[PDB]
Amino acid sequence: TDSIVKASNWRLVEVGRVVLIKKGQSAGKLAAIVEIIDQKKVLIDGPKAGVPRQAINLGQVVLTPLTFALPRGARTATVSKKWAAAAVCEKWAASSWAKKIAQRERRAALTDFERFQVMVLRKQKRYTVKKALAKA
Amino acid sequence: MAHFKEYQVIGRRLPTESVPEPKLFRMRIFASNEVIAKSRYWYFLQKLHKVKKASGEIVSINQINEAHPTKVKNFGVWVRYDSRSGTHNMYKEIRDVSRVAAVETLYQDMAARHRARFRSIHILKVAEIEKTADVKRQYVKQFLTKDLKFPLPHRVQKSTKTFSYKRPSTFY
Amino acid sequence: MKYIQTEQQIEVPEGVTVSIKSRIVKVVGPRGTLTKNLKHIDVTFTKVNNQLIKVAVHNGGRKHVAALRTVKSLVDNMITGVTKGYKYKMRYVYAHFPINVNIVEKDGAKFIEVRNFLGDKKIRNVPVRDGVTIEFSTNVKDEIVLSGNSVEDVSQNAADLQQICRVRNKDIRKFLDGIYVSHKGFITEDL
Amino acid sequence: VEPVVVIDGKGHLVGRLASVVAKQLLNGQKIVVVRAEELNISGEFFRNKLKYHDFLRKATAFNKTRGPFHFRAPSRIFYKALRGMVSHKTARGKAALERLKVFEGIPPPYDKKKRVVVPQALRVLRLKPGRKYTTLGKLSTSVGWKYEDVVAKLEAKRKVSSAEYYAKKRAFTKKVASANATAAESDVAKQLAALGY
RNA sequence: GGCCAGCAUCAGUUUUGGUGGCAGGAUAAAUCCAUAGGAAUGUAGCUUGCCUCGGUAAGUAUUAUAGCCUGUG
RNA sequence: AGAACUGGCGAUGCGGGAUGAACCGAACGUAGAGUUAAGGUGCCGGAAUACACGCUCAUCAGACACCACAAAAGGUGUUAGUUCAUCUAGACAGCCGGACGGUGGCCAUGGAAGUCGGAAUCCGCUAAGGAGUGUGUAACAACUCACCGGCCGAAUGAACUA
RNA sequence: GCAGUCAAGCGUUCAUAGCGACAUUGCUUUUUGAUUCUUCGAUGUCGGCUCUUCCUAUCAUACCGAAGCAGAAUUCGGUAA
RNA sequence: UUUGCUCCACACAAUAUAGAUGGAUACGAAUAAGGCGUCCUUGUGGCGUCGCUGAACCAUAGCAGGCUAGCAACGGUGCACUUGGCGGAAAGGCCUUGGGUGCUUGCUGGCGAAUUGCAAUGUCAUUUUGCGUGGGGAUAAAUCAUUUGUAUACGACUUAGA
Ligand SMILES: [K+]
Ligand SMILES: [Mg+2]
Ligand SMILES: [Mg+2]
Ligand SMILES: [Mg+2]
Ligand SMILES: [Mg+2]
Ligand SMILES: [Mg+2]
Ligand SMILES: [Mg+2]
Ligand SMILES: [Mg+2]
Ligand SMILES: [Mg+2]
Ligand SMILES: [Mg+2]
Ligand SMILES: [Mg+2]
Ligand SMILES: [Mg+2]
Ligand SMILES: [Mg+2]
Ligand SMILES: [Mg+2]
Repeated sequence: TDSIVKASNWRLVEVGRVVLIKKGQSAGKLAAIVEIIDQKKVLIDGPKAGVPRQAINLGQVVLTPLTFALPRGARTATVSKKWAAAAVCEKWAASSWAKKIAQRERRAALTDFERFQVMVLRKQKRYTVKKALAKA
Repeated sequence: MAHFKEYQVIGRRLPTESVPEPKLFRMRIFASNEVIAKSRYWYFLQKLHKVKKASGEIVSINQINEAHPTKVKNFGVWVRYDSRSGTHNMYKEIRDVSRVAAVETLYQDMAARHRARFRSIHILKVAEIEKTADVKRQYVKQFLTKDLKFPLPHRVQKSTKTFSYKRPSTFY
Repeated sequence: MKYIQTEQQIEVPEGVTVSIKSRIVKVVGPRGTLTKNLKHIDVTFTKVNNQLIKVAVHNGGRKHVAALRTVKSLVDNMITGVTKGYKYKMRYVYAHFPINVNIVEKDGAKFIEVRNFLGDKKIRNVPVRDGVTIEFSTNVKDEIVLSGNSVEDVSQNAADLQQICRVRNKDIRKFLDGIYVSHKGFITEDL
Repeated sequence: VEPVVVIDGKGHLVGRLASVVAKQLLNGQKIVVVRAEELNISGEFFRNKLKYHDFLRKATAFNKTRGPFHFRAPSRIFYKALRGMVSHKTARGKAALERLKVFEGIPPPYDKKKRVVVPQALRVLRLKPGRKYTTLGKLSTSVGWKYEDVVAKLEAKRKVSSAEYYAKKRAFTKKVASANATAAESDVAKQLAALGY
């Protein structure tokens, strides 16, 4: 009886939208859209992570699902204050996306002895998991 | 010609015994380096006053940095350019954080839309539009609306590897 | 210019439900169900308040934003078809030879038969598209009426009937014989 | 890094896919292309049909059996692009071409193998939205390919069988994921997570 | 003895990284801090009309329960 | 086809222009290493399916000088501009109402009343009406538009430039 | 040789149904010239007969648009070899 | 047929390799949308979650992986078998039943390794063929010559002949 229309939720280019830099001097740090210059350009600020206030191409960043309240054009001090108040860093670190990034960094940081230990532990866990699967 | 810097260039029309201390003419030149800046200064000075580089001298050249390079501004740019069949004055509007970025955008846009090379363009004036509703171009007006939001549909991620195993998605 | 956002509104009356998957629209109303595939336009649908659907184009050029209003008109015509219906009345026009229009069946296909058009011995057959109902109207001389949910199918049937009766090898300013759409409106009166 | 790479050609921008395949073949990689009838060409279907008719009118005047051969099948059209971009008259190019197989649909040997895509050749990733494009199967049928319908029938049958296979695999994967969700609060799982696994 | 190599320490040529200390500019411009003055894509408050929680639409209000701009230091 | 200055080919390989006496780069003993020139870097093919801002969709697209062709004239295709206009004291478009009187204004014509033609280019009522924008009449009569209105409510129109 | 653009005029009225002055932009290489690059230790020099193929600037046939297309006839034009 | 032919198994020989050196690891569809999990009123449904690449998943320790002693658990895996089903697009593969036997690094022990000398691919794969030894299996044609004329320059074709 009621109309059904699929939402198709997009992440929005907006003031307060949190982005992740994928290329440049930041290369993996979070910033906030201070304001929108053009359809392809935004002024961003990353004071908590160390990203300098800069006009950046939208193709140089990835929009995150994280947004916090921020007035348009807010200077670096205001951006840092609102960022801390909204606890953007904790919200990001809780996401599986950041968890995947940290996991791949840890795997890259593993040494040869740690890889051997990973193999041994994986075999130990696999034994129990296969036993449970057979019991099921 | 490259990523642009703005220079103040002050030239003298070299003094003589009859006329010491000439009138010290200054301009703001957008150029990628000081050599090009001085060349352009002498080009425009030869367009304006009876003087040439041989009969004058550059008193000073100073790079002018943006006062607020991290404040988003709307710029009105008045240019004069040569097309294939004539000369035309044009006014355009560019949103950016600095005069040099706005001028680079202006040169890119003029090359893209009018095939006007650097040699064919004169920057008559660049001035920040301080007040909204003095912006008279729609392609800048539409970015001045309150609480401006827009999605980025059809995100195309670049693959690092030749082959993918996932049949990727363009969600954003 | 690449306008940032362009939007159109689609009012949904009380008896109508619009189911919009990715770009497949199913409009259901008192008169039936209409379905349309719009995967060729790249628009975005959003339900606002169960009586209003917004259709939007983001970062769209001139042709894209024109197709946006085209989409809005198409969905509006779907809703109109399921609420009021669409009916086209065509008149038979002839100077000497009376045009004989009937409904016949050929393996259960419901053709419209045109005989004696300009005295032709050829018999013209126009299949009736599914969902279109043909009625030969009384109280008006030489009127055929095509009724249905889809304005597209109704108007295409009327157009086929009109085009099958085109005059050849004659000054069509003088030989005005044919079957011409005289009225296009809705099945329900004054809705 | 596979001994054989199977590319599902659906929606794959025949020229860009062919460039990828030519480079892989010349570098020594065995490539098997399936579903060539679902390859895409940018531009209107009428544009590409006119282009194929321009190709068709070219033939050796004194003997048409000598002239350029106009293969109609989608796999052979993709092969024509690939051969035009491989140095096929040399022994190295010939060996590269023997390193390649192109199929309409997905025949028995490869229907049970993994299919990959080439993102730099994918139509949805490359073409601007709204740009018109052609389907190789439709173009081939319009220019004389005779086996669109039988390929479609066999593809429907293969898709039914593959859907049954994937339903079974999804049930088994749900079971396995349930079993791995348990023993994730185990000490071994804790050490693995500390090490990043 | 001859043939083919490996390593180390050097020499000539060169290629590609990591890192330290200085100099200059508007003794960078910025950020930041302080301060003065403002308007708005007008924040809090206040006023008017609405009603399905409770907000909304229009006014007034220049920092207040957001901020921003310019000048100066 | 004939002169001037220079550089070249002849007499000259090499890299580039696919190919080519003359063009670009560079002139050459036999080798090694490095860097380049002109030219290039999807694949052929060595080298970024590089980055960035735009523009273009062509049922004959276009794709690097010499060089292997295209013009005048056009196009609410699309883009960006110039100048002048209308507009919340209601812009344009859309539907409906009016569109008079003096007046068949004067004259040429067999007849011509606003409307085959010349001149005169006026006002009263006027929100408004032209001695007339068209259709129609043998001339009439009659529809039609300029012009003004009723309804909706914010941007719109014209001539140009490339 | 063929094709455009402008539009003073023709076309009873009406520039563009069909035409179209004064001008002007082109295309073609089935004219004839211009040139002398190839061939003078030799490319058999007219035309016809025969036979194949190609082009389209389409005479006819197919389907159409326009007319100063009532019909008939005809004219202009489009896709089309 | 001067013991022929063929299939299998092993052994020994040659023969080369467009180029193995952990695993080609299987939905379909869409991309201005989807995958998965869950729930119900089973839908173009609600809810939750994921992506932002395979940077994965599986595998992976032991004289190139030896010989042995246990513990825990009835798992994992190899093998020859075996039960049944499915697969014709090029099926030549997929799934499955039961038992036997080997290994298990799931955990804890004991012994061995050296001298290839400071590296040398330091030889581990698959591709054909030959030959020998064992076992199983089968026991023809075609061409020439002759003949036919539905054929024909000659070849070829098309007929016939114990
Ligand atoms: K001669
Ligand atoms: Mg006729
Ligand atoms: Mg055939
Ligand atoms: Mg050295
Ligand atoms: Mg000469
Ligand atoms: Mg000589
Ligand atoms: Mg030379
Ligand atoms: Mg060339
Ligand atoms: Mg040398
Ligand atoms: Mg290469
Ligand atoms: Mg032109
Ligand atoms: Mg001879
Ligand atoms: Mg001869
Ligand atoms: Mg033609």
